[PDB]
Amino acid sequence: SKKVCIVGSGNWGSAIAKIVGGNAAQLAQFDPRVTMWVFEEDIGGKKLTEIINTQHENVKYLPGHKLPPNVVAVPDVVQAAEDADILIFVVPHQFIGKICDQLKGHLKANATGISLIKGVDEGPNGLKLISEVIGERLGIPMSVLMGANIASEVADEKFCETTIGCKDPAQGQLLKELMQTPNFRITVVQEVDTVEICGALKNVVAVGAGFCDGLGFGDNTKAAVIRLGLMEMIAFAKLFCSGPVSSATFLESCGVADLITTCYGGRNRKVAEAFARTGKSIEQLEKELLNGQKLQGPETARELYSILQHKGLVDKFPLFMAVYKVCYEGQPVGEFIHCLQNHP
Amino acid sequence: ASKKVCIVGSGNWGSAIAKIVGGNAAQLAQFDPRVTMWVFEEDIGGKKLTEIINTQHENVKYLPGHKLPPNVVAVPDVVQAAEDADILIFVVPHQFIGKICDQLKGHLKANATGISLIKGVDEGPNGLKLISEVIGERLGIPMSVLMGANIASEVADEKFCETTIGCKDPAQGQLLKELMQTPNFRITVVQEVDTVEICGALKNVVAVGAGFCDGLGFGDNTKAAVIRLGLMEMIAFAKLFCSSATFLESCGVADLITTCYGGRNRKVAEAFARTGKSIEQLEKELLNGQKLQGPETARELYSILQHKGLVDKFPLFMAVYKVCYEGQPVGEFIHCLQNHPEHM
Ligand SMILES: NC(=O)c1ccc[n+]([C@@H]2O[C@H](COP(=O)([O-])OP(=O)(O)OC[C@H]3O[C@@H](n4cnc5c(N)ncnc54)[C@H](O)[C@@H]3O)[C@@H](O)[C@H]2O)c1
Ligand SMILES: NC(=O)c1ccc[n+]([C@@H]2O[C@H](COP(=O)([O-])OP(=O)(O)OC[C@H]3O[C@@H](n4cnc5c(N)ncnc54)[C@H](O)[C@@H]3O)[C@@H](O)[C@H]2O)c1
Ligand SMILES: [Ca+2]
Repeated sequence: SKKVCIVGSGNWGSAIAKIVGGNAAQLAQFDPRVTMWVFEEDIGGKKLTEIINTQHENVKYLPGHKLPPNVVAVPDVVQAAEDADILIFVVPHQFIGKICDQLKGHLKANATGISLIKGVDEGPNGLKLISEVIGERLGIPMSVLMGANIASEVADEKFCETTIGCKDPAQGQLLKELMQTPNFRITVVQEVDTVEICGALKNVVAVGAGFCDGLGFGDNTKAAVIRLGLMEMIAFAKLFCSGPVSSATFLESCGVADLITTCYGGRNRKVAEAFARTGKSIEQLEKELLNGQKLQGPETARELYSILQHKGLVDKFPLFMAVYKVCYEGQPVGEFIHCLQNHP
Repeated sequence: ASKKVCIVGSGNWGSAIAKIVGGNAAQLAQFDPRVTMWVFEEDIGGKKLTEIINTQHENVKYLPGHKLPPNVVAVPDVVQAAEDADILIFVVPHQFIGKICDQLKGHLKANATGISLIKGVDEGPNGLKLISEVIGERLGIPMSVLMGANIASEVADEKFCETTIGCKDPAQGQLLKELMQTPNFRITVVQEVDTVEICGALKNVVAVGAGFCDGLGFGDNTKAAVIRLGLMEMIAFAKLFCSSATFLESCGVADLITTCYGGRNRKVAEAFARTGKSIEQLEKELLNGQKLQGPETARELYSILQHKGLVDKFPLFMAVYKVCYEGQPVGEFIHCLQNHPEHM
C-alpha cells in the first residue's frame, strides 16, 4: 500500500490533509499513516506538532476543523518524506526552494509528486513551471492539482471540483482515488503545463477585473474581462508551453472556474480596485492591505511583457499588456477600458 | 434607401435595446430615425403605458430611471408597429412569441429580416426547435440572433459589455452590427447561429441551479463548479441537438458568468432556496412584471432529452427541472452533482 506525505501544513495543506487522511483511512491501496510536515511553532506553550497529534486540529491554520486522526504531524521534512511513495507539495512558493534542497537524495526510488502550488518560477523561457522546478531538483515525476478550491470551503465540505494534471495515466488515476470524495470531484487530464500555467496567468486578468470594479463597472463588464482574459491565457499558453495545447483544457476547473473566482474575489482583485480608486501605488497598497506581501498579479504581467518582447508579440496581448502598463508605466487606469473598447 | 426598424417587445431588455437602437438609428443615415416599439398595453396609474412612453420618454415600469430616445415611438398594435419595417428585433419573453407571430403572419414587408434576442427554446419534430426557427418559418423572414452577457440595467447604464450576433449572411450581419453597436456595446458577428441561440437559452437553467446554491449557503467554489458543469452540459447538448469555439464567445462563457452572478433567474432561485415560497409567487413579488426564463426552459429541455432518451446524461439540467416541477427538495440539488459524467 502506498505511503503519502503532505509537504506543507498551512490553510490548503490542512484542508487537503482532511481529504487525503479520510481516503487513506478507508481505501486499502493507501497506507493509513499520512505524514504531514509541519514547520514547528510555539502555540501558547505547546508545539504545533503536539497540538496536531493530540487534539487533531491545526489550530493556527485551519482552526475549527478536526483533522483525521491518521494524519501525523512531523516537524522534520526529511523524516516526513523519507518513506513516501507520494509527495503532495503544498507550501508557499517562497519556501519550495529551501524545502527541495533539504529533500534531494532522501526520497524513495519510485517516489512521485503532485504540486498544489499556484504561481510560477523563473528560467530559460522566462517563466518556469514550479512542478518542473521540484521534479528536476528531486528527480521525480510530477503531477499538479489546480482548481476553483478555496481551502475554508473545502474544509467545510461545500461541493467543489478540481483538475489533476498528470502525464502518466495510472498515476493520475491513483491520485484521483486518493483525493476524490463526494464533495471534492476530480477531472484527470493528461496535460501538466497547460493546467499549471492558468494558476499564474489568472491573477493578471484579476487585476484588470479589479480596475473595472474600481471604475464603477459591474457583472457584464467583469464577464467580458474574464472572457477576453481567457482568450489571452489560451493564446499565451500556446506560445509558451512546450507541448501541444488545446483550448478545451482551459474549460477545466483549473482554467475558467478558478479564473471566475479569482476575478470576483481575492487579493489581486481587491488591491486592483484600491489602486484604481485611491491612486495609491501597488507597493503602498501591499503594505496597507496585505501586510507587505508581493501581489503576484502585477509581477506576472511584468514578466509577461519581457517574454512577449523576446518573442516580438507584445501587440497581440492587449489585455495582459494593459495591466502591465497601468501597473508599471503610469498609463491611467481609465485607459484600461479604452483597450476593451478598441479590441478584436 | 434607408431601413426602418421595429422593436417587437418593450420589457427590461426591450427598453434597453430601444435606447441603443434609437440612438444609433438617429445618428446613422442608413436607418430611418423613426423606430417603432410594440408595447403590450398596460394601465398604469390610470394611464396607458404607451402614452407614458410617448410623453415621458421612459418605460417607468420595466426600465425606470432611463430616458428612451424621443425618436422611439411606442405603439400598441403589433401589426401597425411592424407594418413598414425592414428590420424586426424580436425581444419578448419566450412564452409570448408564438402568439405574436400569429398576429403578424402575413403582414410584413416583402424582404423583411429579423433578429431574435429571445432566450428560450421550443419543441418540434427534430426534438429541439430553436425560437429563431419558429419565428422565421412562421413569418417567412430570414433570422439572426443576438445573445451575450447583457444584464439590461447595466447596458442601459452604458457600462461596457459585449454581445454575439449570430448571422449566416455576412452583409446582413454587418448591417445588424452597425444597428446595435456602441462604444460600450461591442458586437462580434459569427455564423454559428444555432450554437449562439442554444447558449443563450440554456445558461438560464444553469443560473437557477446557481441560485439554489447561493440560497443554501455554498460559496464561490460551488458556484464556479455549477457554472463550469453547466457549461459542459451546454456543450454536450449543442453537439447532440445542433464546434468548441462558439462557447468562448460572449454568448457562452461570459453570459453564464454574468447571469449566475447577477441575473433574475439566479435571484429568484436564491429566494426560493431561502424562503420556501414558490417560484411563481417569488416571480410576481420580486420582479414587478418581468419574466423568468430558466425554469420553463428547464421543463422543455427535460421533454427534449426524454425523447432522445438522454435524460440521465444531463444531471444538472435535470436537477433544476425536478426541483422546480417535481417537488425534489432543494437540499438534494447538490447530490445531483456528486456523480456527474464529467468526473467519471
Ligand atoms: N489557502 C487556499 O485557499 C489555497 C487554495 C488553493 C491553492 N493554494 C495554494 O497552496 C499553496 C500554499 O497555500 P496555503 O493556504 O497553505 O498558505 P499558508 O500561508 O496558509 O501556508 C502556511 C505555511 O506556512 C509554511 N511556512 C511558514 N514559514 C515557513 C518557513 N520558514 N519555512 C517553510 N515553510 C514555512 C509552512 O510550511 C505552512 O505550510 C499556495 O501556493 C497557494 O497557491 C491555496
Ligand atoms: N432583462 C435582461 O436583462 C435580459 C437581457 C438579455 C436577454 N433577455 C431576454 O429578453 C427576452 C425578453 O426579456 P425582457 O427583459 O425584455 O422582458 P421582461 O422580463 O421585462 O418581461 C416584461 C414584458 O413582458 C410583456 N408581457 C407581459 N405579459 C404579456 C403578454 N400576455 N403578452 C405579451 N407581452 C407580455 C410585457 O409587455 C413586458 O414588457 C427574454 O428572453 C430574456 O431572456 C433579458
Ligand atoms: Ca417554449
